[PDB]
Amino acid sequence: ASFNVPIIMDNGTGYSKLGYAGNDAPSYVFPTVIATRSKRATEDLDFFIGNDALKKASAGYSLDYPIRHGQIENWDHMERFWQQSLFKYLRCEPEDHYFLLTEPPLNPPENRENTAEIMFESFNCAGLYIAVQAVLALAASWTSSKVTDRSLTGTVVDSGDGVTHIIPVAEGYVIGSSIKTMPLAGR
Amino acid sequence: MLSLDYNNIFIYELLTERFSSENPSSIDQVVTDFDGVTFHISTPEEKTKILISLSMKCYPELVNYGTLDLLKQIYGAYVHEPEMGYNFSILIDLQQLPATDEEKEQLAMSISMLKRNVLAAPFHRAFTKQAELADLARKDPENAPMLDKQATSQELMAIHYRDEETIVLWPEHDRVTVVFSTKFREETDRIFGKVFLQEFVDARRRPAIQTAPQVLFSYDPPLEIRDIQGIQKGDDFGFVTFVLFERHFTPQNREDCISHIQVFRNTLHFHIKASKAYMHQRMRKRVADFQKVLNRAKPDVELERKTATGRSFVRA
Amino acid sequence: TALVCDNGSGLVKAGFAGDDAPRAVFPSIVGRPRHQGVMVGMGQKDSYVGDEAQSKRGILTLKYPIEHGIITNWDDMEKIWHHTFYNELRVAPEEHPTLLTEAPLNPKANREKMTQIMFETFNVPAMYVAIQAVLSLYASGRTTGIVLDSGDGVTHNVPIYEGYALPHAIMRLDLAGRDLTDYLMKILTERGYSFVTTAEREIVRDIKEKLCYVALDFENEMATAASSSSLEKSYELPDGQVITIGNERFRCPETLFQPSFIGMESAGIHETTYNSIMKCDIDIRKDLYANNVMSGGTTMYPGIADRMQKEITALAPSTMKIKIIAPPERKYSVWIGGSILASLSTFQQMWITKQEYDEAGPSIVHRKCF
Amino acid sequence: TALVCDNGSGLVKAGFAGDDAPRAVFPSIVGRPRHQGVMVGMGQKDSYVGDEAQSKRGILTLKYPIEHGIITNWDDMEKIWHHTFYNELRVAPEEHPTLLTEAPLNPKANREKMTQIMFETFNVPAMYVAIQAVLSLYASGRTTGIVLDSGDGVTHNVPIYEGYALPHAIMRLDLAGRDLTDYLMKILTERGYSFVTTAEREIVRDIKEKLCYVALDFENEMATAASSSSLEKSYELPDGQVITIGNERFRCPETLFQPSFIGMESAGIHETTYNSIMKCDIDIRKDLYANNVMSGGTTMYPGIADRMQKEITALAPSTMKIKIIAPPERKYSVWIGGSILASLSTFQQMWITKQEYDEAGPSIVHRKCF
Amino acid sequence: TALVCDNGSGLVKAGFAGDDAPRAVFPSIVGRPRHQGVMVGMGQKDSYVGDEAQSKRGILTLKYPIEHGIITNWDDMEKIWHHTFYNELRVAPEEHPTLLTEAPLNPKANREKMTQIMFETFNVPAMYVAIQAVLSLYASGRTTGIVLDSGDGVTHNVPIYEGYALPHAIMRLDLAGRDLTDYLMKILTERGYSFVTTAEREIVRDIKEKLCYVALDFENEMATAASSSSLEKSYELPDGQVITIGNERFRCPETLFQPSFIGMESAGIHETTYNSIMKCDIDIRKDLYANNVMSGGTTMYPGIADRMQKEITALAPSTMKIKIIAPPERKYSVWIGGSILASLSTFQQMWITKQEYDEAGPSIVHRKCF
Ligand SMILES: Nc1ncnc2c1ncn2[C@@H]1O[C@H](COP(=O)(O)OP(=O)(O)O)[C@@H](O)[C@H]1O
Ligand SMILES: Nc1ncnc2c1ncn2[C@@H]1O[C@H](COP(=O)(O)OP(=O)(O)O)[C@@H](O)[C@H]1O
Ligand SMILES: Nc1ncnc2c1ncn2[C@@H]1O[C@H](COP(=O)(O)OP(=O)(O)O)[C@@H](O)[C@H]1O
Ligand SMILES: Nc1ncnc2c1ncn2[C@@H]1O[C@H](COP(=O)(O)OP(=O)(O)O)[C@@H](O)[C@H]1O
Ligand SMILES: [Mg+2]
Ligand SMILES: [Mg+2]
Ligand SMILES: [Mg+2]
Ligand SMILES: [Mg+2]
Repeated sequence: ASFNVPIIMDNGTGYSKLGYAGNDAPSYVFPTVIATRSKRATEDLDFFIGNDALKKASAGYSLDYPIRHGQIENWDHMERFWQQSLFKYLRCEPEDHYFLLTEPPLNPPENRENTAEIMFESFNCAGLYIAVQAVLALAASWTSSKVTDRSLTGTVVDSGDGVTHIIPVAEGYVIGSSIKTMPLAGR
Repeated sequence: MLSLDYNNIFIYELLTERFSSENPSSIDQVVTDFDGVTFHISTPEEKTKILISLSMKCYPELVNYGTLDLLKQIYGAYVHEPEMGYNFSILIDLQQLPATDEEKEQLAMSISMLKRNVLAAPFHRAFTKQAELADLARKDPENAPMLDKQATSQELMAIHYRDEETIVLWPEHDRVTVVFSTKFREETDRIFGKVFLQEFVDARRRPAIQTAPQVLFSYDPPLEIRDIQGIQKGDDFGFVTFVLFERHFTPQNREDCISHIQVFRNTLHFHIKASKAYMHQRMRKRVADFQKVLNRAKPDVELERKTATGRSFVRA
Repeated sequence: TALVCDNGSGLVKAGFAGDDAPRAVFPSIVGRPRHQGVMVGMGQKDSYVGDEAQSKRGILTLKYPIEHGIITNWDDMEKIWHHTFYNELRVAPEEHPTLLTEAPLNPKANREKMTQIMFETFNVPAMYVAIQAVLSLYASGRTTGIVLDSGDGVTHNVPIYEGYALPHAIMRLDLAGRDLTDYLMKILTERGYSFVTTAEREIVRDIKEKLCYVALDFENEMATAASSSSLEKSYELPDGQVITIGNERFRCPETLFQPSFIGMESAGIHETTYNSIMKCDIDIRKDLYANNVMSGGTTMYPGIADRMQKEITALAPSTMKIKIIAPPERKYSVWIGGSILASLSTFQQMWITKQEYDEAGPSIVHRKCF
Repeated sequence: TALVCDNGSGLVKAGFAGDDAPRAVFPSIVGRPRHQGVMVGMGQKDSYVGDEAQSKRGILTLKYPIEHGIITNWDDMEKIWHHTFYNELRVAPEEHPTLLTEAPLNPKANREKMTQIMFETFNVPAMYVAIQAVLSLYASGRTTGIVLDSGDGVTHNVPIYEGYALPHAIMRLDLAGRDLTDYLMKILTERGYSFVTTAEREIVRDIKEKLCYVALDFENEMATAASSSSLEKSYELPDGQVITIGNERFRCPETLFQPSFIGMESAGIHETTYNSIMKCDIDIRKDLYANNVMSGGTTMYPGIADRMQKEITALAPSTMKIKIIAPPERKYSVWIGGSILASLSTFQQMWITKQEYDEAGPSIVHRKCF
Repeated sequence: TALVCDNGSGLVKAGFAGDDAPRAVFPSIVGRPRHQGVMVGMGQKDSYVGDEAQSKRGILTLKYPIEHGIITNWDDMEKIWHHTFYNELRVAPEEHPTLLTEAPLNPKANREKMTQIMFETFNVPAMYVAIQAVLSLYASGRTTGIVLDSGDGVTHNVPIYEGYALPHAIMRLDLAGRDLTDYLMKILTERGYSFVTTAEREIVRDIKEKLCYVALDFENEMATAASSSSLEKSYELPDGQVITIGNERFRCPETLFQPSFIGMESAGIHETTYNSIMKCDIDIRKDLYANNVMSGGTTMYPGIADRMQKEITALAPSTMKIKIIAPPERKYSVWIGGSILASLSTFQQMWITKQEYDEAGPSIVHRKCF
């Protein structure tokens, strides 16, 4: 693998958290929203995302949330959201970096397939890990990174904007038969 | 976006926050940039004091072209000893800031602009030495051809600024020429990049943009760069040449010209990516046209009336 | 399915997308009692709506919440919309998308309060506001034409060529069937008969709807009525007394062709139609002349299509065929075309949705319904 | 002394050669009563002109005999010229030679009828018909410049260098203050205000010239208006009703820069000014960019010189100064220029004398005037 | 069989080598919608090209990618080439070698970019770029003559003797059919007809093609048209309105003989033709005078060959014959001559092949073509 820091993108229903591995916070935390227009064709260049999309409703752009109830459902908008994340905000070259992505435990095979082709063919990232999202939230619970502070067994209740799911993990293994989801969260 | 920002947006927003903030919290933030550049932003001794440090693989070449002198001129009293693993560093103390919101804003801008300031020194060396050659050629126009011929080799800067780009530039009495020895290693970006580099050179032949720098392109090197170490004529590089004439680096325009030429290959790389999103919308529009050719094979039948949730309806 | 609610100035016309005709059609009226309610119990109400107001009218002040195509009273318009959903269609509005309609060149706030009440009072899943003349063109089976739509409160002309509207050439005229009813009250007073109350205004609207017609040549008809009994005929009031009228039968509708009869300074409906065609680009005018589409109840007069064709033939150059399309169902063409539109599959993507309103507020209508 | 009469599409400006402002400024309007004259005596007339028609306008149908710089009603234009000479200047036109004006690219019949009426009915001893924007350059004190003239009916650009006009480079646009007034009537309807009588058009004309302005960046002023109360201003109707208005203050004038707002295919006034300079010879363009002269009432908006300077700096190459020249008296500069031209001691050979008209007829004007 | 295209500045002429006439002739135009589509399920397209843009022009802004024989818009030229291949001829461009065509004295970039687009975008197997005037001698059956070619965008003279061109004696004039349409729109304004839009320009082009002619002696024809209505004709607009036309019927085409009518300092077509012969070597002139070939649509005016023989006879020495060969098919003679050339057995080694292009780049065209 490359010696450059991995790039972390948690794309939630409400908020996307963007940053680099080993920092004391995300570099960006902004809404998972895109502002889009509704003789050369350039209306796919004219969009905005995040806090800069919220500023554009008075300028006649239609805002949309391409992730709803935890799942990506507009792949045009999620590709434009990722290109703008990579080239405006994270200001990075995908060919140099490995990426950590996330989605809910239920998420369709179709979503991870669609995610991989945008990451490897549109952006051409060096490599991709699509993480099980609340399994990462167990590791954030440690008092420090040292092995003696780890608690590899715990239930994790994750409740964001779009979905809440309860994940049992034991000795670091996810008991996938026992996942429960409630379709109700912060929105 | 149609155009890239020149500055690091994270450093600009973070410093615009911390220069206003009533109660600064600590930070420890490594931040990537284009061309393999990286920053570290941290509060290493007090929450009051931010250290910003730049790491850049070509910085030793840039020091040979007068970079430390320009960075001392730009950042002044804020210059600090380099951090371990970083090439340059600046310390800003949040109790030592300028007295106005507009001086604070242009300081937050100046520190976010640091990658293009470290990389600007070879361009300022070319622009200031072109002004010496211009004055000598204005003194004796028949001696000028020999001054230009020697300055083409004795005053040439090459920067191997990433492993698939060499920027080469030199002054002559009426111009600065800069050549991007340029490549795309990812195969779909090499294929789309051939279209981008071709239409870039053909654009400059149209009447609407004759005011721009002269551009030339090839894929052997321009004559005056053929023997620069690390240029190679068979190694899949194309060579985009810009001739900046005196009007492109006039005193009202030098810093915008420098900022805008350094980002050349980054705008081309970004637009080769963004063109795929355009092709994908072009494609799925005519997937929706081909739907209508299959829909004429569906025989016409009335569906039962349904509510918005899909539950059956019993009226009409 | 989706509801289609053509809430016009004089009649509410309502029903379901894909139905042949509206199954709810009633007066756009709220009535309130104007007399001493002396008997206790008796099934009395604080107010009455539609056909219930129209049948009780002898004891009610009647008022329309909508005038000149604009909602003037939102509390009574909610009362009417409640009557459409719960009494007249017998539906949960939270289960059905609703296609609403309005005239062009309305106040922006009319569209906003109309979307707000649909999402916040009636809790609708989705809604849209269509221009009434654009709906009337689907009911014609046409994708080019100029639509002259005249209802109770407003007349408008919208030219469309190959599905493109020309919004600079759209004309509005705040003269239609209510102005003709008020003028019929003013001229009935000259033959001996006074109609004064909001209830008597419904009697003279019913006289207008079956005695009145458009003359092909007004001055010849006016001279023929001034010199014979042959144009005169009669009507019976609720009270059983008889009204006889003559030139009042064609003087009332002639106000559409001569707005100066009601003191207006405007072109008539024929010349307003021609002025709209002449505001369009020169190549499209031939196909607009061949496709003059009539709509709304104020186009239902006998002889109005023959008159409209005669009048436009005098304004246009003689070198081309003027054709007026006046279907017998043109009483409902806005609703009919709304039921077409609400049943198309691309239109299922054009709705304002609940989630999308909740994220954007009532301004979403201005950036989605044109 | 000669007379100078600038026959504007919306205002007559008239007076005498060698005076520094017009003596007479009044509406280019004839009004006729549209209501029943029940009262005998009391100073009535069958028709009213200029300020009389403007004061009585509530009771009149007003009309302008000028559309887009062309006289469309000659009997009303005779009544305006008669009012100019006999009522407003108080002269016998048989005693004074008259300098008249018109737009470039007008019908030849306009100039023929205008010379015929002046000799054959007003008995004028000698007359001339100048191009309005050539006169505006005299008032500016210049031999070179491109003159943007925009009045009530027409906008035109004529470039002149060292006293020579380039007739092939002349641009004309039938869009000016009447089209901006009618578009303000259009977009006031979306705020809920209906203006429809030709007298109400004069109220909207006054709203336009007291409240409207040109936005330096339109899309930023739209965002500013959508997010602030600070943009909005109020106007008192003659009724004492107060209207309030916001983005419509700069959307109305932006039609000059975006003619597609009123459904025109034309380039904006910045583009037609640049297209006119780019039709000129390459050596003269430098001095035309430095001498963009603005004239007529549609150039009187706050911020129009600044938007014009910004937009033409965005078209032109960056190495030469774009100067927009916008005099504080520029609303009269065509008339000021006519007063200079009729006062110049070299001009008295250039008049058409009645002795020339008596042998050549009205076609004399095409070989005596540009 | 090879393909052959005259990518003319106003019409595309396309077809196969060895055929007698172009298979496809259509407007060299792309049209884009200016209005908004209000009607759902309509056949709305992002742009239209050729006869479909011309048919729909009332709702489109129309653009030509070629101006003065130079491709100014490469995207709209690529749309036109894609339309020639896939829609009009309906053949894949990889299958047939294509003979393209160009005016002399063009930008070298125009021919390189045309070459690069055919080999890399349309992937053609081989192509060539011939001079339009050389092809007009092949169609005429000549190997000696001077060709006056005049299409929509450019007029040019090429003298050839016994198969040798004299490239120092070649003349170009950036004045042809489009400049005569612009001028007819301008001089229609002085009779009171306003044509402004890109679609009204196509109506004025049709007026010019139907009614204009070249007057054998202009001052006798001007005196004739001033004396009586006998030179006047009528045209009916798509609106059914009639326009009548008089001296502007022949004063339009006179701009070919008098370029100063459109304000440009240059010799008329007779003097550029004579100057081209006088730049040639003295022994060949005697044969060039007998072999004046006329080609392209702007040479189709009634009387132009008689005017042209009269004017060349006044310039040339009277001791030798002037003959002008203006055949009835001359409207297509460039394409006809390209079909002859691409059909010759002795031409088949002269194509630029794809394998020969991609070892040399697009500059190959400057050494394989004249
Ligand atoms: N202090 C709080 N109390 C309650 N809810 C909060 C609070 N802070 C944020 N939220 C809510 O949390 C949700 C966002 O959580 P997040 O984890 O970022 O969601 P997601 O990953 O799914 O996008 C939003 O509904 C937001 O309004
Ligand atoms: N047969 C008719 N003859 C004349 N007027 C009619 C006729 N039928 C209906 N109208 C008039 O048309 C108006 C109602 O038409 P409608 O299209 O339903 O208006 P709206 O949509 O605005 O409510 C009323 O003024 C009514 O009296
Ligand atoms: N201050 C102003 N601001 C904006 N519009 C104005 C102003 N003053 C006059 N106008 C407009 O300009 C026109 C009058 O200007 P004028 O130059 O006299 O035109 P014209 O000569 O053609 O009659 C009218 O259309 C009027 O609406
Ligand atoms: N009969 C005609 N009479 C006069 N002008 C004509 C005639 N036919 C065509 N034209 C003019 O010639 C143009 C087309 O001629 P063409 O030789 O095909 O030009 P090009 O090769 O540049 O496309 C038309 O667009 C029009 O301007
Ligand atoms: Mg989440
Ligand atoms: Mg109605
Ligand atoms: Mg004027
Ligand atoms: Mg041709």
